[PDB]
Amino acid sequence: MRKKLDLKKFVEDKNQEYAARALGLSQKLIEEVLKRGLPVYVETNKDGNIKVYITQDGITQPFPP
Repeated sequence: MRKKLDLKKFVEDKNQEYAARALGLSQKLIEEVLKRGLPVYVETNKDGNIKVYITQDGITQPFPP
């Protein structure tokens, strides 16, 4: 939702654990987005639940695994 950010900077807060803790995806996947620097978005709700509107295959899917 227009909320895009350098996932690297987000991970840099602690590591991939925090980024994977706040977001909804595996670590390896986080690598895919982090190392490859793909267009990743995160739309938080309130209590902490957030979606990951990432850009791959030509679609913005909110990593809901």
